[PDB]
Amino acid sequence: IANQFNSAIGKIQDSLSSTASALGKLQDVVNQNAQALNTLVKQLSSNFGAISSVLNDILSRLDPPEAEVQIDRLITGRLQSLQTYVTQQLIRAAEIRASANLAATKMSECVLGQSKRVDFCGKGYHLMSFPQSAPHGVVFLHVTYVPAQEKNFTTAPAICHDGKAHFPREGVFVSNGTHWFVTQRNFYEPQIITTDNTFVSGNCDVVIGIVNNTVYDPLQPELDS
Amino acid sequence: VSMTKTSVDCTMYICGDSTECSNLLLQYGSFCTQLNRALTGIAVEQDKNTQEVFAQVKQIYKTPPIKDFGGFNFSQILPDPSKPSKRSFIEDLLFNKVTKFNGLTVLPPLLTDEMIAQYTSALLAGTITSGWTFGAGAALQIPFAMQMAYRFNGIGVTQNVLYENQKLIANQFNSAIGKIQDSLSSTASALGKLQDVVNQNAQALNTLVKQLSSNFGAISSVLNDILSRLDPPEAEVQIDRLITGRLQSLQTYVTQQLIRAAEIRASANLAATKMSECVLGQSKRVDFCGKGYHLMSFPQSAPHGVVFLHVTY
Amino acid sequence: VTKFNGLTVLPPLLTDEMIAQY
Amino acid sequence: ALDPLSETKCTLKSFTVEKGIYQTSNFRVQPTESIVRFPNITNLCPFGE
Amino acid sequence: KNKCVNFNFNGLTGTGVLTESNKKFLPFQQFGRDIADTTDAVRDPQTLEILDITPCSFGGVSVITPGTNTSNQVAVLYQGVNCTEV
Amino acid sequence: NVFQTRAGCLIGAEHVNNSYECDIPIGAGICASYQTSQSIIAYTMSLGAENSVAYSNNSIAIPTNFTISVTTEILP
Repeated sequence: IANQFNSAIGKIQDSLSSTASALGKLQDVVNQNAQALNTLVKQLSSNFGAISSVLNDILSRLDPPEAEVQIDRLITGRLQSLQTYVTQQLIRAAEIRASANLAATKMSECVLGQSKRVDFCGKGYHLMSFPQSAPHGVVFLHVTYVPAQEKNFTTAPAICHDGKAHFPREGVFVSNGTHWFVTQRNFYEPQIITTDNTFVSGNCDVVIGIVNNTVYDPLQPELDS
Repeated sequence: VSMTKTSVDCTMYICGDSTECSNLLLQYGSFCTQLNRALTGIAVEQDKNTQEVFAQVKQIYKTPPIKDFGGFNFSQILPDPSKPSKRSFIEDLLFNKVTKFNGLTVLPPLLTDEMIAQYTSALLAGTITSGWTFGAGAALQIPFAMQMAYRFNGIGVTQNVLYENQKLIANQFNSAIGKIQDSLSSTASALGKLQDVVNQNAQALNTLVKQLSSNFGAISSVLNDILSRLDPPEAEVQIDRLITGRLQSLQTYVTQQLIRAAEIRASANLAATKMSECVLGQSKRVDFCGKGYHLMSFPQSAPHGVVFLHVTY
Repeated sequence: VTKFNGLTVLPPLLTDEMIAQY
Repeated sequence: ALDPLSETKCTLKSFTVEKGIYQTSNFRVQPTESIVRFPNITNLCPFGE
Repeated sequence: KNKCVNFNFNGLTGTGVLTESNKKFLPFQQFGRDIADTTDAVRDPQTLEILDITPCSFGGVSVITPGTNTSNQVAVLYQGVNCTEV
Repeated sequence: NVFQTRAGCLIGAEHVNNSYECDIPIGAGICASYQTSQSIIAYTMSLGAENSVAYSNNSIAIPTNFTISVTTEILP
């Protein structure tokens, strides 16, 4: 686990260094703001129906009563430009506040504690996360537990020994083709079937698919000794 | 999940087939360009919702030819190959209950309805064979009888209840699915949440077209009438009034779509969250997957949306 | 990851150093 | 115009000023003098002759 | 130069601070513009020189004061500018 | 190279029956990519490889090994 982790962190440094597009989510925010500012400014050069976009030009040509007619067109149009800008900033702000609430939620469930939610902290079973600062944002490195290699085994829902069905207290029943072993679902660690690893419930005539085997009782050699 | 993709042309809407009207529109700057870029982004976001929601898996899962479900009957939820298009018996009802030349363009979706059903089939076939594993890693086949056993042990119910009552749980489940088909078939308003999306887009488009009939203070709404009556310098006065109002109409439509675009994306994130917690795995959150202790969920495709059937204890 | 018309850029409340110290 | 405190009261339209920071105006520097630079006035015709 | 003034050069006008820059206009180019199509520089019509246009200092005025019931002390903050008026 | 789709007439793209992963999205489940003498080609978007999971009452898979993975997530 020390090699897998350290090797994984190394790939993070290589991916972020080689691939600059992984941060494009943050670059979009910069680009969107630049387009809005560049647009808002360039609208000053528009006539908006007026003779000219320059204020002093209209004032230096038309008479006072005639100029006001043309100046009003510039004021009206330029006013609409601000309304368009502010309207977009308010909407875009809602998208950022939604992401911020998501980031604050992950730090609590992912970073601070351990999250049982499915695929909230990323694929696999979440262990712990590393927060990292990023411009106008944040980065989360999520360490997860991903199962790799598996092998097909023979299973049974219950074991029958003395006539009472035995159920696993934890794990599942598996077999290599000879003896039935108990094992956890996330990994293969053979464990002998015993009264301590199983629970007695019902009889053997109910469970569908129950099989017969020998349940080892650790108390037998203790009483014989 | 998704909303109708609409591309509005600010050149044709404001000025129909008019050179003079077009030149007067350039005086207003980038308004035309900007209004098109906004709608373009909205149309792209609609495709992102389907990708972030419908597809939770990189592989396609299929069921075996021999079907042993442990007493449950999935024939209603699983696609039927006999149909011309791949869909289940429930999806068949979901699609049935829910259903210009002025420069309004309807953009087709990137993801076809058939492909959406293939995503659903992959999620359905996965949960049956692989249970909760395929979402968190490599597909691990488990007998369904043991899958439900683990799902009861997660809610605090000893799995012995399943093996003993397995026959009863088979009747309650199958009978429950039958009620879903009867409810969706008899009640057409269950999908009204999706019909509201269709109606909202229709009203916005209809209203936008009706504004063309308004004079906006001008002598007449038709541009050819103004050009065929007033002098060139006099026509500019009347044409400016039409452009000014029609410009506000687009600003109103776009502004309304961006707002509704924030509402749909919020629901899309919920759908993506539920598919992860409710469908792929088992959620311990209270009343997130629906009333009762959540066991497992069935995703089902619906027009411009998705349906979740939550099996609870 | 990387005017003269009266548009003012307001400085952030917390410097890049402070967010790194969090 | 008495002091910045009054400007806050006039910006808030209230006699009571709450604790905090508020923007009461916009500072701007006015031009000191008018500058005029034009091309040379030379190349006259011999109108005096 | 190096002062806030209202300048009129040939057919162009504006208000700002004029300072000698390192920019070089071609022999036929009297004035430059910015990405926004605003004039950032000019060339003296009489002599040959390049002058950058820096808008005169402007910014917001923020008042920092405690509650009225606390004290009437006030602290003026000139945004986006150094200390000038004082 | 004049072909028709549900989005409209597309010129300059060759039609490849083989389904690949979507590169340049077009519409109606159609995407374009630059591939093999390379030229633009049109193809149906592939949803991924078909995986048939062996399923039986007595069959189960127990992972024999694991891997620790580090995922990178970014938020504004």
